[PDB]
Amino acid sequence: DSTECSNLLLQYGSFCTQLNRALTGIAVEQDKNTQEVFAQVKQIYKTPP
Amino acid sequence: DSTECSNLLLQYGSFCTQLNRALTGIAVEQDKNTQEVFAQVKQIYKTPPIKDFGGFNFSQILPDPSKPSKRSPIEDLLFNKVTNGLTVLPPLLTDEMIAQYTSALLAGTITSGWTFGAGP
Amino acid sequence: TKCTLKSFTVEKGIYQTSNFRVQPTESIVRFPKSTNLVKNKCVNFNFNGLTGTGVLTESNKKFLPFQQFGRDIADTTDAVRDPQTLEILDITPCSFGGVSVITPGTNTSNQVAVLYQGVNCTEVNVFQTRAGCLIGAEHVNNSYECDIPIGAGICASYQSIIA
Amino acid sequence: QCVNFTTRTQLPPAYTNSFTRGVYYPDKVFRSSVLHSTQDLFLPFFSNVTWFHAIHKRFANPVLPFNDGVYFASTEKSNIIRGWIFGTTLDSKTQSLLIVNNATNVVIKVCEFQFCNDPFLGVYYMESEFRVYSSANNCTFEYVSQPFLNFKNLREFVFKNIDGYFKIYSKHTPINLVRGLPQGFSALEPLVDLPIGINITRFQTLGWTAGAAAYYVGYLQPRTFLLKYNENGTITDAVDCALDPLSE
Amino acid sequence: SALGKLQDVVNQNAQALNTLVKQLSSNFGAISSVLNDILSRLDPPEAEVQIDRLITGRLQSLQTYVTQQLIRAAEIRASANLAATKMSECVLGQSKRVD
Amino acid sequence: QIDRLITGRLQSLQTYVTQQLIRAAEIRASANLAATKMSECVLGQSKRVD
Ligand SMILES: *[C@@H]1O[C@H](CO)[C@@H](O[C@@H]2O[C@H](CO)[C@@H](O)[C@H](O)[C@H]2NC(C)=O)[C@H](O)[C@H]1NC(C)=O
Ligand SMILES: *[C@@H]1O[C@H](CO)[C@@H](O[C@@H]2O[C@H](CO)[C@@H](O)[C@H](O)[C@H]2NC(C)=O)[C@H](O)[C@H]1NC(C)=O
Ligand SMILES: *[C@@H]1O[C@H](CO)[C@@H](O)[C@H](O)[C@H]1NC(C)=O
Ligand SMILES: *[C@@H]1O[C@H](CO)[C@@H](O)[C@H](O)[C@H]1NC(C)=O
Ligand SMILES: *[C@@H]1O[C@H](CO)[C@@H](O)[C@H](O)[C@H]1NC(C)=O
Ligand SMILES: *[C@@H]1O[C@H](CO)[C@@H](O)[C@H](O)[C@H]1NC(C)=O
Ligand SMILES: *[C@@H]1O[C@H](CO)[C@@H](O)[C@H](O)[C@H]1NC(C)=O
Repeated sequence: DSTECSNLLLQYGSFCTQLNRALTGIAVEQDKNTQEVFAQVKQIYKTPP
Repeated sequence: DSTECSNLLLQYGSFCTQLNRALTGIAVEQDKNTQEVFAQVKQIYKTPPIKDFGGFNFSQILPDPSKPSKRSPIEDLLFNKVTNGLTVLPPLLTDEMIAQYTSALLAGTITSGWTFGAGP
Repeated sequence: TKCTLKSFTVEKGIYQTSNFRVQPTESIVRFPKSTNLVKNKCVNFNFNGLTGTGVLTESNKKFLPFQQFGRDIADTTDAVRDPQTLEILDITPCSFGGVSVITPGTNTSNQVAVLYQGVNCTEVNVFQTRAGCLIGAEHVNNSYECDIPIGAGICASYQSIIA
Repeated sequence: QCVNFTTRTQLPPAYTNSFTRGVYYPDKVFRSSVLHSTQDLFLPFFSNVTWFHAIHKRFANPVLPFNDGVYFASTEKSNIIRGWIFGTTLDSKTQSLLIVNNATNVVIKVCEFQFCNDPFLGVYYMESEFRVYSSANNCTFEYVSQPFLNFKNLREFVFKNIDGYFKIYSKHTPINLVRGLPQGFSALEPLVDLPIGINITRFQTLGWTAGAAAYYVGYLQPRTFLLKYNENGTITDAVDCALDPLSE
Repeated sequence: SALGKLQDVVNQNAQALNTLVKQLSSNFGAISSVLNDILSRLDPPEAEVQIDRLITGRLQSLQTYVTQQLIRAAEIRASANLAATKMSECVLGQSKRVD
Repeated sequence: QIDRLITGRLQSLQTYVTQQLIRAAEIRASANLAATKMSECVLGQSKRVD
């Protein structure tokens, strides 16, 4: 919550945007991985009673 | 172009050599990838002039003679639908040569099936 | 190439060894004294306190009367207005390029060719390729297998060095 | 000479919507076909802009704060609005800024004017009446320039004072709307930069009959805008980065 | 959105280049991001410190760019190996592998 | 002092993101392998040995 620290951090540019974008890419990649592995059928089949 | 900056940068050693070597490795790796994907045949096969394939139509995937780029209509649509010390190196294989490789693969798989991939 | 590779024997191939920079020749200091403007050359420009190094060419961009300098997407100054005469000049960066040496094995020959990447041949057996300017290789109309890759469909081989 | 106006009619000042007005060029740099994000003192979109009238008997000359900057809009016909007063105490104790546009030229003076309570100009039915200040002792800056100027004319101005620099931005628009601000976008070109270097916290707008005129006062806040530059280098659209989540 | 994968790769590479060029505008705690301004405004004992701050910031930016370039190169190499496998097994022969 | 703390924490965060990206590449390769096994072993009978 330090305003002075954030003001000094703004001098370094878009490092924070790069790190957030990379983490967001990893986070969506995990969901894409789960879709690729498990969501390969569009019909929900059920066993007979 | 600052001489003093370069003199101070020389104190840090061979970081620049490492970065240039890594970028060079990536740049040659892209050409190696293109060779591995497209240059799998050493014979440039061509389709016969008469397109008598028993009713099968391949006009949308064979190269168009009317186009100067010698691309297929599908390939032409694909090319239309894709839009301070930095340099961009051109790829080793140009787009027309990659299209020629795909044309050779298409001609081989149409006229010869899978036989051309395993031998003559 | 021997210096870069740290070896006295160089294997056949292309090796990026150095860089070329078209060095600045004159200084043009135009404020609203005014040193005589020089175009189409790599000069150090100082226009109304904005300084840099570049080639000043004619521009087709129609500026609004209050605007003086021009920036691209990447916030680099690529257009400027001359203060003396209200004309628009494009600032093209001075040519820089990788210098690559194309050679066969030292067991075979000591002949080399130089590729200036992304540099036109008028700004440096001289041949113009899409990759850059190639000096020391004789261009032939025949097509062979690729021995030393140059780029943009161009390859080099030893038979003298041909491209 | 000073004259008290004692025939006014009491009425509260009005308020209206800013819409997408008040955008000015942040710098003198040409940009073409690009989207540029800038953080500067801007007027917020769809904000509450104060509306003052001059109609007959309304003559709205109150004392307004300046704060960080002032956006001044004018729905004007027949040239009643003539200038502005800037300062802190508006007397001889401090140093004040005078901007006037009479029948010939635009005059900017930085002096310690002993201002009247109701400074004004006059047109006889020719200009033969001027009652703004009673004295001017210490003058540091003078600048004489060209004349800047149903409601037919729209005048937009932006006044800012940063680092001793007074930035005035202007835009002139032909309109045919009867009562309010038209809905649209128009980027304000920079008009003048004055090295006045004085403290400004209060400002003033400059029997008898009042001509039909209306003006609007808005206040600037530090915020980010996304500006769109076309192929001709003209700002054609803007986005307020802190207005709503869609524009954010 | 049919060709999103190639446009995604092009956009990522262009965005990395734009970020790398944009990082030159940052001073990284120095008084200015322009080397000429520092060399013309300060004496060499303190200009050396300011240039050192600019050098370490730009070197960190360049190393970061090379690091994500290498990671993307590994991803593209894996995709290209997959594409070569599909070219060998689907185009040059008939594959019994499901999907 | 704040600048020293900022550069240390930024170096730590960049390092963490770097190993996160490397582990993401490894997990993506494993997930691609798992999708291949799901397609070829579960949805069909595979002639591939082991
Ligand atoms: C193969 O398919 C192509 C395209 O699907 C056919 O070309 C069409 O021919 C008709 C009549 O000549 C034209 O009206 C269409 O405009 C053509 N389409 C295109 C895209 O050019 C072609 O005739 C088919 N048969 C053969 C033997 O090539
Ligand atoms: C017009 O009215 C204003 C406001 O009443 C007058 O200003 C006053 O001047 C007297 C001078 O003795 C002061 O004592 C008051 O304090 C002032 N009032 C304010 C609100 O500042 C002004 O003098 C009048 N003009 C003329 C020409 O008489
Ligand atoms: C503007 O402010 C006035 C009072 O200052 C208030 O009555 C009015 O509702 C406000 N309008 C908007 C749109 O906020
Ligand atoms: C306008 O003001 C200037 C400066 O006070 C003065 O010289 C000029 O005569 C004025 N014009 C008229 C028409 O009074
Ligand atoms: C301002 O004017 C007063 C009287 O007119 C004078 O005493 C004072 O010295 C002046 N100050 C300056 C800075 O000129
Ligand atoms: C400007 O004036 C206001 C009130 O008159 C005061 O609070 C402020 O400190 C002044 N600023 C400067 C820089 O003199
Ligand atoms: C830009 O200017 C050209 C003339 O140079 C004009 O034809 C075109 O319509 C203009 N575009 C816009 C968006 O104003």
